Order: sequence, then structure tokens, then C-alpha cells
Amino acid sequence: VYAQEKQDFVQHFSQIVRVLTEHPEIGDAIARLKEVLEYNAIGGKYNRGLTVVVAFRELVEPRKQDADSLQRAWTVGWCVELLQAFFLVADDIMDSSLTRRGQICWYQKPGVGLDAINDANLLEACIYRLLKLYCREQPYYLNLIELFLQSSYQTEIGQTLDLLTAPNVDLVRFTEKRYKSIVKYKTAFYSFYLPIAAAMYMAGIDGEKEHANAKKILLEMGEFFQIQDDYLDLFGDPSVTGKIGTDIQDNKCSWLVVQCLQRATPEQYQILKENYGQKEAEKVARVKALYEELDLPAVFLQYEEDSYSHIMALIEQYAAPLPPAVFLGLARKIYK
Amino acid sequence: VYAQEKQDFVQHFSQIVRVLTEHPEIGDAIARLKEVLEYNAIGGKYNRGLTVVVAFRELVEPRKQDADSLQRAWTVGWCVELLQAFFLVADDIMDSSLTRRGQICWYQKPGVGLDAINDANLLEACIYRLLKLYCREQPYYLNLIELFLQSSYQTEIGQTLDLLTAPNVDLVRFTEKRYKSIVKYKTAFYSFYLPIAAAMYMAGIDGEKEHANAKKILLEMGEFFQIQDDYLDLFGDPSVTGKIGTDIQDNKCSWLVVQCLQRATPEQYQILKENYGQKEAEKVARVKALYEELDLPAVFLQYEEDSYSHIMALIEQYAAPLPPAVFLGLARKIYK
Ligand SMILES: Cc1ccc(-c2cc3c(N[C@@H](Cc4cccc(F)c4)P(=O)(O)O)ncnc3s2)cc1Cl
Ligand SMILES: Cc1ccc(-c2cc3c(N[C@@H](Cc4cccc(F)c4)P(=O)(O)O)ncnc3s2)cc1Cl
Ligand SMILES: Cc1ccc(-c2cc3c(N[C@@H](Cc4cccc(F)c4)P(=O)(O)O)ncnc3s2)cc1Cl
Ligand SMILES: Cc1ccc(-c2cc3c(N[C@@H](Cc4cccc(F)c4)P(=O)(O)O)ncnc3s2)cc1Cl
Repeated sequence: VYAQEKQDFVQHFSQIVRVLTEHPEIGDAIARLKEVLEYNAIGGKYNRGLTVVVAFRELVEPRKQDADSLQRAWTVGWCVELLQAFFLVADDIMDSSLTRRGQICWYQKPGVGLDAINDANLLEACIYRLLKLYCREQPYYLNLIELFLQSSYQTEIGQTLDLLTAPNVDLVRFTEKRYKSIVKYKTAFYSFYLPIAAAMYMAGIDGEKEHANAKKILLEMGEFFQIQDDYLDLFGDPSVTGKIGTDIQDNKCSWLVVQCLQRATPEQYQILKENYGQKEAEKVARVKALYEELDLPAVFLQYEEDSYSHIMALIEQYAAPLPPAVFLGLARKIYK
Repeated sequence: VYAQEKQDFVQHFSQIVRVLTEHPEIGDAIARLKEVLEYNAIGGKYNRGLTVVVAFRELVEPRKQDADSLQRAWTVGWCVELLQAFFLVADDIMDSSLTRRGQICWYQKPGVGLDAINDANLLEACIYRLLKLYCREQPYYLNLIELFLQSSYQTEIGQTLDLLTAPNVDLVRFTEKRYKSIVKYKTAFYSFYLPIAAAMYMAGIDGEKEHANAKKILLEMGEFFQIQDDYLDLFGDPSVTGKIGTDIQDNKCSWLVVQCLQRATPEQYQILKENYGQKEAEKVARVKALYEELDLPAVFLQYEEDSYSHIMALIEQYAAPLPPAVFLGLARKIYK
């Protein structure tokens, strides 16, 4: 689906850039914007953008899929990638990250620094420029502008909650209710709801009820994805994933610590109070081994089965009238 | 006009905040957003927001001005103030500023720091939340969403140009063409075009030609405003303005340095190369006195008269069919 549509998606990028990087004296700014687009919108897996394109094909009767409709699908997928890029560039400055996608974070490059704040705003702005240029005449134009704006806001407000929740190792902040709330707003809305919802609108499916039904399935898939992402940060083999995890060094509200704290005798709370959020490795070793000693690998395994049963019921209940394959194709990318 | 409508404008702010700061577990984020709104959207002169409200009154036949139309005018004015706030919070982090509006910049507050990057994005997002909540049923809704998005982009792309132009004292970058380009994109579009254009749309005046005509007048007024702003940074009495200027310490592309560089013998270029962008005061004294020694106070005075003659011709030529008072009220705020 994705294996076999990733090709035209990445080749489209070059057109995306052409049309955004066309008024003599603004030239130098426009060159900078090109360098920003190139460094930051390229080099991920493109799962979110591609989901737009795949879902567009599944949703539109194939006799309403001319060259220009496809091109709008490619474009809106690239909009989702640009929203991703905006959030990351800015999040990397906020967290003080060193690398991203296997390279030096844009803000850490020589003579970029905090100028990356403007660069990131430009990435966001490019979303609406593309939507104007390619979709202004379409009946779903407004629908999409609102979708992207709301996705930004949800993701922003989730970032606030995350930042309040994890500055300083106060583990009383790290609750289940709070973990779930952070994942929904910061991650799931834009990563899972947004791309399918966009394809929906592009197909004419604008009903509030249809969107709510898809949302219900897709926010739940997003919660599982992040939960598996947190497991793997620590237990994932690093040559299968790519990441090597610093969740624990960074005092993250990770599903692991949440579960751990649900399960600990008061003596264990202490070992964790003493090791959570530390630089030193031995004190990260002894967090791992405390998680191992509470069979969190196994709780996760149980959680993962339960979750899969749940998603399948959701799809059975709430997919109609969309093709269950829209959702199943996504479920297969994450439950693998 | 403004003297006599500032009152209901600032009192509206409290309602703006109520409706943005209403889903249990997101509460703590919402409290933070309230603190962000309160610190950053309050304490300026409100010229831009108020311009919305004043121009709305002049433009709408007074028999289409019910309680709810007025409330939408107050709201859209507050949107312009929020856009202002978004840019400033972010610009203060980028420039490493210490104070703003007579207080500690938000990002310099204890335990805010770079979290202010998200805070600023939230301010931007609030613009579209308000536009949804108060204007979604209006026929000019889309018009306004596009206006605000384009204003953001223009201002962002201007900020890029400014940052490229002034990192390092390379005065070869500081040209007239480049000064004007920076002012138009970074300042004039949002400060002058945006608020009148918004009032226009709210009144039903959506024509491209009417907008182009108003734009022509208003971008020119914005160029004068900033030019006078740069003069005053240095020659303004600091107890009449409020600001005391660091334009020269900061290596700014100020209209002053532009003119100076147009006027200097090669020996003078050197005195300036040696004093521009310095901390030390004596080396800022001797920039002032070099500007004084080239009668820049007087070139400015000439420039200011020329400019006023020009704006009046523009208004004569391009105001119709809007009431010339829309423009004159603004001209009186800046040529005073
Ligand atoms: C809609 C959507 C949004 C994001 C993704 C992502 C999957 C993914 C990812 N998936 C791996 C497995 C995986 C990693 C982390 C969480 C998870 F649920 C699944 P893979 O496909 O590389 O085996 N790895 C690293 N980053 C990402 S981002 C996938 C989808 Cl289908
Ligand atoms: C929509 C969909 C979702 C999940 C699957 C499968 C996932 C999977 C699988 N996934 C994980 C293990 C797993 C364990 C327990 C329940 C579960 F759903 C999945 P992984 O091997 O990536 O660690 N392992 C072995 N066979 C299968 S089949 C297949 C489909 Cl078509
Ligand atoms: C549409 C619009 C947008 C911004 C302004 C501003 C005027 C202004 C300002 N004006 C002073 C004078 C002045 C200062 C700097 C430049 C200029 F053109 C005029 P004042 O009204 O306080 O005497 N001073 C400090 N900040 C600002 S912001 C005014 C208007 Cl009318
Ligand atoms: C639309 C309009 C624009 C400007 C004015 C005036 C400005 C002004 C004025 N402004 C400046 C001086 C000035 C000097 C030369 C030309 C010019 F237009 C303005 P300031 O005293 O703020 O330094 N000074 C004395 N009288 C006036 S009358 C009055 C109106 Cl109604």
C-alpha cells in the first residue's frame, strides 16, 4: 500500500519545494526557506503523509481519481509532513535535543541556533500556502484549513501539558489519566486522526458523526503506538528500531514509569526516585532491571493483546461506512 | 476615535480569556495558557487591535452595527493583538531581549525559558479559535482566516530577511532596497494593512482592487512609521517615547545607518565600521555624533514632509470608495 506508493510521494517533494520557493529583494529569505524545507521535511519514514495518499485511494471511487486529484492528495500528505516538521524543529530546541532522524538538529547547526524559531514558523505557514495553491477552489478547502489549525492547537496544548508534567523528578505528576491525556493531545490527534480525516474530506466525507467514529478508532490506535514506542525506547533492540532510548535520563512521562509507579511497594518508589532522570548509566541500568523485575515486558505483552482485541472491536463497530481496510492497513503498520 | 473606544476594548479582553480558557485532565495546560495570554497580550498601546474597531465603525453603515457585530469587531481586534503577541514573544527569545513593554520578557521569567516557544505557538492558535467561535457563520470567515495566515507568513518571511541581514557588522548588507523590503514584510503588512483589511472584510468590502488600493496607502504609512521609529530610537527624547534605543549596539538595519552609509566619504565608513554594533558607550556616542555631523535629523525632517505629502496624494488617489477618514485617523496617530 505504502511500500508501493512511497516513490511518487518522495518525488513529489521537489515540486512542493519549487512552488513554495518562487518580488526581487525577498530572494535571500526564500533561499533560506528552501534550505529549511530540505533539511527538516526530508529524512523520516513519511508514514503520516503517506497515510493521506493511501486513504485517499481507498476512499474515493477510482473513477474520481484524475492526475490533479492525486496531486492534491500528494500535496495534502506533504502538508501533514510539514506540520510534523514544524513541531519537531521547535521541540528539539525546547528539549535541547542533539540529533534527529540521524542528523544534527537544525537548531544545533552552525549559525542557525534560535533562528530556528522563525524557521519552524515558516514550515507551519507553508502548510496553508500549499492548501491555498492547490485546494482553494475545492469544496473541502475550509474543512482542511480548520483541520490543520485544530491539529496544531491540539498538538500545542498537549506539548504544554507534557512540559508541565515533566520539567525535576516529581513522579506524583506521572499518572495514568495524565499519560493518556498527553498522548491524545500531543501525538494521536495529528499522527492518526489528521491524515485519515484529511483524506475523508478530500473525498467528500464531511459528516460530524463519520469523523467522530473515525476519531474514536484512530485516537485509540495512537495511544497504542506511543505506548509501544515507550516500551521500545528501553526494550526495543536498537538495530531493529533505530532509536536508542533516553526516556529515563530525560524524566519522561513514559508508559513504563506510569506502570512501574502503579506496581511498586514503597521501598521500590525510592529506588526509582533515586534513579529516574539521571545521567549516570548504572542508575539507568538499575531502572531497567527494576522494570524487568516487575515484568513490565510481560504487562506490555498483555497490554498489546488486549489493545489489539479492542481496536478490532472498534473497527467492527465504527468503521462503517468507510472500508475497514483504511484502518486495518494502519493497524498492520503498528501491531507489526 | 481611539481615545474614546480604548475602554470597551481592554474590558473585552476578560471575555476573550474566559472563552479561550474553558475535558478534565487538560486543565493545567489551560491555566498555563491563561497566564500566557495575560502576560503577553496585555500592556501595549493596542493601536493595531483598536484600528480594527475604529475602522469597523467608519465602514459599516451604522444601522448594521448590532451588539454582536461590535463584539466581533472587538474580537477580531483582539486577534490582531494576539498575532502581535505571538511575534513578540518569539522575537524576544530570538534576539535575546531582556525586557518588553516595561517588563521582564516572558521567556526570561523563572521556569519559562524556551517553553516560551510553545507558548508563542499557542498565542497564534488562539487567533483561529476566536475566529471560529465568533465568526464561523459569517460570510467573511474564510476571508479573515486567509488574511491572518497571509499576515503571519509575510511577517515571518520578513523576519528571515531581517535575520539574514543583521546577524557580525557587515554593512554591505544594509541597503535602501533591503531596508524597505524588510519593513514591508516584517512590519507594515501586519501593523497597517491587516487591521484595516480585516474591518473591510467584516463590512462586506472584499474586492481585490479595493484591497490593493488600501494596501498601497497602508504599506506606505507602515514604511514611514518604522522610519520614524528608527529615528526616535536614537533622537527621540526617551521620556516622550518610553524606549531608550539600542539600535546601534544591536547592529540593526536602521534607516539611520542606511542613510549614513549612502552619505559617507570612505574615511567615515571606517569610523562607523569601528563603532557599529558595539557595547561600549563612547563608541555609540561617536556614532550618534557622526549621524549628527551628517544632518541626519534634518534629512529625516525633509523625509518626513515629503512622506506626508506622498501619503495625502495616495489617500486622495486610492481611498475611494472608503471614507478618507479611515486612513486620515491613522495618519494623524503617526505624523504626530
Ligand atoms: C499513521 C501513522 C503515524 C506514525 C507512524 C509511525 C510509525 C513509526 C515506527 N514504526 C515501527 C514499529 C513501531 C515503532 C514504534 C511504535 C509502534 F507502534 C510501532 P516500524 O514501522 O519502523 O516497524 N517507527 C518509528 N517511527 C514511526 S512513526 C505510523 C503510522 Cl501508520
Ligand atoms: C491489522 C493487523 C494487526 C496486527 C497483525 C499482526 C501482528 C503480529 C505480530 N505482531 C507483534 C506481536 C503481537 C503479540 C501479541 C498480540 C499482537 F496483536 C501482536 P510483533 O511480532 O511486532 O512484536 N506478531 C506475529 N503476527 C502478527 S499478525 C496483523 C494485522 Cl492484518
Ligand atoms: C496601525 C498602527 C500600528 C502601530 C502603531 C503604533 C504606534 C506607536 C507609537 N506611536 C508614538 C509616536 C510614534 C512612535 C514611533 C513611530 C511613529 F511613527 C510614531 P505615539 O502615538 O506614542 O506618540 N509608539 C510606540 N509604539 C507604537 S505602535 C500605530 C498605528 Cl495607527
Ligand atoms: C492626517 C494628519 C497628519 C499629520 C498632521 C499633523 C502633524 C503635525 C506635526 N507633526 C510632526 C512634525 C511634522 C513636521 C513636518 C511635516 C509633518 F507632516 C509633521 P511632530 O510635531 O510630531 O514632530 N507637527 C505640528 N503639526 C502637525 S499636523 C495632521 C493630520 Cl490631520
